[PDB]
Amino acid sequence: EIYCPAPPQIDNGIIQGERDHYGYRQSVTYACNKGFTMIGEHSIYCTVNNDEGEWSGPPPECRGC
Repeated sequence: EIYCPAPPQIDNGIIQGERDHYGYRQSVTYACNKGFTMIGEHSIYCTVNNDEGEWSGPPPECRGC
């Protein structure tokens, strides 16, 4: 099983129930902290190409206020 690199953390937001390992097509969901507005995708998933794991795209951003 190919594993993606650890999902990226974001400023003023969290990963909902982060797992130890992420495999093909497994997804990580983000949530912004109280007072912050999410701008971007609510979640990203593990893409697997040429035997290397890679996240589908960048994590969302949490902008304040």
